[PDB]
Amino acid sequence: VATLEERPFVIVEPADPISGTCIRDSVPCRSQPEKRC
Amino acid sequence: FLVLDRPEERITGINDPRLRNPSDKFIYATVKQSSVDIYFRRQVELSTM
Repeated sequence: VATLEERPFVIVEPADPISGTCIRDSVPCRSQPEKRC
Repeated sequence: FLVLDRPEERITGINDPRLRNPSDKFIYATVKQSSVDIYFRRQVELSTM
């Protein structure tokens, strides 16, 4: 699935380094590679 | 002059949209390690604000 960013509909932000994983209520989003929530 | 006075600044319940969005103009706080802290952490949705 291909996606983009528009603030009120889809929000992409970097993950928390201390947690080391995507926050809950979120999905991994690989770029085209650094994982973002 | 003795009728019209209404700032309409009343946060109505938990479900107010102001609480949901973490705007920086207002700051929310509670008491550490209390029961309300447990209540919010347990909920699978409220960990956004």
